[PDB]
Amino acid sequence: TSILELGQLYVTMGAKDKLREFIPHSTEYMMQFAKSKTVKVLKTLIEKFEQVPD
Repeated sequence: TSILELGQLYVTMGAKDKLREFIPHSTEYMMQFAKSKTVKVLKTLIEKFEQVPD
């Protein structure tokens, strides 16, 4: 909640080049609480950064 809301909380910001580097965090981080597939969270955040304007 204080980390996933960092990546989620910078989706409103919209600065792209780092948003490219947030999904590497949703790989790095999202798995450390549960090592099970984050490809749900991964994929959802992928579309979340892809739906970014332009």
